Amino acid sequence: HPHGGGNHQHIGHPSTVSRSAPAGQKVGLIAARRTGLLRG
Amino acid sequence: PQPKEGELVFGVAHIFASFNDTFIHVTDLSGRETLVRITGGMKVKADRDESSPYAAMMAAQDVAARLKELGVTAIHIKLRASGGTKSKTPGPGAQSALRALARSGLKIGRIEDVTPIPTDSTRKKSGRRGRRL
Amino acid sequence: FTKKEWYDLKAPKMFLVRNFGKTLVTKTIGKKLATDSLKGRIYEVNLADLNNDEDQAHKKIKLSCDHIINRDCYTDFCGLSITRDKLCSLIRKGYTLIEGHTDVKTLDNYHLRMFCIAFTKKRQNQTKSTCYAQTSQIKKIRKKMVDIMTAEASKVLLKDLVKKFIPESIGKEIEKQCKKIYPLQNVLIRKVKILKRPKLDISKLMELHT
Amino acid sequence: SAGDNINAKLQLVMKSGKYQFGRKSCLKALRTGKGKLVIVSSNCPSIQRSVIEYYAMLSKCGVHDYHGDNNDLGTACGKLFRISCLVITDVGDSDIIK
Amino acid sequence: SRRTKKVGLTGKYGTRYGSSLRKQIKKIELMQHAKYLCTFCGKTATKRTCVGIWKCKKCKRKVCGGAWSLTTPAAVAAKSTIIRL
Amino acid sequence: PKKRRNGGRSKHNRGHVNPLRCSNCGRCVPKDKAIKRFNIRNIVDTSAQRDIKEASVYSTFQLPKLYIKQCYCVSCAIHSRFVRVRSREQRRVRK
RNA sequence: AUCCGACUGUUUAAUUAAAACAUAGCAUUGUGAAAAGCCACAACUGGUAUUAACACAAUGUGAUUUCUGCCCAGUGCUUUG
RNA sequence: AGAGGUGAAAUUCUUAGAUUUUCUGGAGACGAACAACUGCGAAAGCAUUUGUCUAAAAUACUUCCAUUAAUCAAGAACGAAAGUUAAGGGAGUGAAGACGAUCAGAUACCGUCGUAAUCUUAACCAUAAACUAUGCCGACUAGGUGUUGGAUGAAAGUGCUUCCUUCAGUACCUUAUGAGAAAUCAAAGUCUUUGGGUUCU
Ligand SMILES: [Mg+2]
Ligand SMILES: [Mg+2]
Ligand SMILES: [Mg+2]
Ligand SMILES: [Mg+2]
Ligand SMILES: [Mg+2]
Ligand SMILES: [Mg+2]
Ligand SMILES: [Mg+2]
Ligand SMILES: [Mg+2]
Ligand SMILES: [Mg+2]
Ligand SMILES: [Mg+2]
Ligand SMILES: [Mg+2]
Ligand SMILES: [Mg+2]
Ligand SMILES: [Mg+2]
Ligand SMILES: [Mg+2]
Ligand SMILES: [Mg+2]
Ligand SMILES: [Mg+2]
Ligand SMILES: [Mg+2]
Ligand SMILES: [Mg+2]
Ligand SMILES: [Mg+2]
Ligand SMILES: [Mg+2]
Ligand SMILES: [Zn+2]
Repeated sequence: HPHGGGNHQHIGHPSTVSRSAPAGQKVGLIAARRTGLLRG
Repeated sequence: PQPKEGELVFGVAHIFASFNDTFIHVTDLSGRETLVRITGGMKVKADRDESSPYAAMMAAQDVAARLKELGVTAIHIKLRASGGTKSKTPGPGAQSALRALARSGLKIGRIEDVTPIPTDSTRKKSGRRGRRL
Repeated sequence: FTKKEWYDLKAPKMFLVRNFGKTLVTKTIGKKLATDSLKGRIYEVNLADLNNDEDQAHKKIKLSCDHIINRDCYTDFCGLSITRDKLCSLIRKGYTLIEGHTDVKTLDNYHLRMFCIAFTKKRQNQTKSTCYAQTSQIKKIRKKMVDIMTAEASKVLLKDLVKKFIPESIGKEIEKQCKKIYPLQNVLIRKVKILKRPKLDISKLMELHT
Repeated sequence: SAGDNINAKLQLVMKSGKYQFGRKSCLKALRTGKGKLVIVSSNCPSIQRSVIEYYAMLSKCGVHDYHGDNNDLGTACGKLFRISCLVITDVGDSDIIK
Repeated sequence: SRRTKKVGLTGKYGTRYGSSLRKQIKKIELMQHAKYLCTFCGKTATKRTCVGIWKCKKCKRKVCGGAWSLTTPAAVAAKSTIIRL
Repeated sequence: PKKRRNGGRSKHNRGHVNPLRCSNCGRCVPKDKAIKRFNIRNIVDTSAQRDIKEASVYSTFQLPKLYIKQCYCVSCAIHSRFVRVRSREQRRVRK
């Protein structure tokens, strides 16, 4: 998994990935326009 | 145009006075096809006096000159006062604009008040206890 | 930029002047036919300039153009209004005003709203300050207004309805037929909204212009 | 209101008059020509009411569709069960027929 | 005697899952296990058999309804709209 | 103390009255307590009015009026002198 | 009495059974379809799918209670021409 | 080619077209003017049209019953705004927060943005200058001017208005060998000439 490993259980890379990434790599939030709590 | 002898060409002038600036906008009698717009704040540099009578006078003179160059000789008047949830009375420049237009040389057709009053009343700015000075 | 040409505006033969101004438009360009820019415009005229008498200085008339011969537009009927200051001058403190609206269809399958308005009167032998009416009387009056509008409008035709608007016959009938409930002062049709038109037929439209 | 009128008239029949409710009773009465008025509830099943109204048409008796339910009609009388149909064989001091 | 003060029906869940979750469960399962009027036969004997099927114990008619109640307001409103027209 | 019999407004036989908003400062005031002024004014003054007459078509023209119906709160009203402070006996003088 | 994990459950066959994994609850992201989302295949063709947003797919946190502050300069993702 | 906004300005938007005018669609809240020392409700509250349920007075009565009543520890129903839980909705306003100004300082008054909230459905909470700062029932004591809803009796009428009398709401003015410390009061009067009934502090 792209999120595996480390000494503290963190991701270590931005979790929003682009629409064009190959199959074994699109694993976080796919082509997200926005993150965080919605306020409307 | 090609007017016959003794018959006039009319336009509609939309006056807008709002305690901060003064618009003078002239179209044909359909609303579309705007002709002139001088807006008053193009005649001073002080960021105040934009609503002064002098600026409205200069704007009206410019409107009259361009209108005479275009071929229009008569004017209908629709007066506005910015009145939505804001103030319902026209600003200080309206009288100066009207008088300058009347003394310009144009013929005046009809006068109307078209301030957008609500029967509806969305809530007004500066909630209760008002604007405190 | 001003490379523009002028056209003439013309009104149907119900009115009297038939030539009430001019309009501008930009010359034709590729796929810019210069007549798809003119048709559908709305013009609002005072009706004291349409019939040449100052008694009807209120009652603005809305006219809309549909068909364009070479340099003319033909501009048939679209709506009504009442010139706000006239409305404001009719409202004083001590009286009560009645108001109602309805939907109606003509024999040509036009759809409209009509928006009447009314006020109460004095019956001078009274020597009292106010002229208020009870709610039940108001309900009866309003029902009468709605029924009379429906009959008068659904009875005949669009052109005849327009000819009926000019001398304010509907107000006279409403006022006469409501005298037994409470005397009423000046009664007017305040606004007509055209709601749906059947179909554009050029022969009829040009029949309106002889 | 018509419902209130019919409800008022029913109580007079109950206090003075002769009646019996149930399907077999109604068919038995119409068969022998002893019925004056039938009353069926709006909830009555489809093939019951056709038989009721065919017996009535043959026997020349009136029907009067009730405006209520199984429970409403039984509460209209003083009963604590649901009825769905009844027959009056003797109108008492009431004028329910006219 | 009264065997329970508050929890009533949800006393089978013991002390697990938290109190507010048990409260919502109680609200839902009061509706789910009730008896409803059968408008066809007049008796109050209609009970749920599956997540969307309701059957009358007496006349045995099957009606499609909601998940925890026999009717839902959104369908009641639409049906009333159409019947009014 | 208790300087007014009506408490500064005209409310009787009622519990609550909906408020309106001051035309000058935006404050909320109940309707039965604001001072109401209805003004009929002219578009222009008498000098510029006769300049419009002689530049006009129709040879007999009447300029329209304006109708405003302003309403004020107590503070925003007595600072502009629509209403003044009076003596104890004169406070009771209405109309 | 103190620390950890809310609880029942699972794990390094043959040195580690735990505070590790799972879990209900909470939040975020993509997609109106056989010219769509995510994934398989050399090519032809397939899986979800006997499906259709109260659905399918991709992540994070980890019962209940009470809370969830400030920063869009950097690196990512995304919108207009 | 500027627009906003202010005491004066800044922050802000704008040739990728702002502001301004004209037309066509959708969305959420709100119901101006009429509108008052006017109406209804136990209080909190209640204002666009039409329909269906549902109660409540007041008046009229040569209808029925015949003491069935007044006030009420414990107990019960309802109870503005804010606030809490869940699902929706989400234009305007806008606790928090971020900026721009004034100031010695300004975490404020002014200005530009703006999150919860404000609206609907299902549940909680039980408080306000929730004020007429005046508990409820009954009797008596003074003149005038009005106004909202009935009824009786008389005149100007194109079975309708004006006047008179009377009952029930509701205000105001004048004056009290009446009262108060006074302000003032038609009850806050009929109290050392002190006791009609009753609950709370
Ligand atoms: Mg890797
Ligand atoms: Mg972790
Ligand atoms: Mg001050
Ligand atoms: Mg209050
Ligand atoms: Mg464990
Ligand atoms: Mg275990
Ligand atoms: Mg091992
Ligand atoms: Mg071991
Ligand atoms: Mg864990
Ligand atoms: Mg999870
Ligand atoms: Mg925890
Ligand atoms: Mg960034
Ligand atoms: Mg009223
Ligand atoms: Mg919510
Ligand atoms: Mg918003
Ligand atoms: Mg704002
Ligand atoms: Mg809400
Ligand atoms: Mg208290
Ligand atoms: Mg108190
Ligand atoms: Mg004593
Ligand atoms: Zn059944």
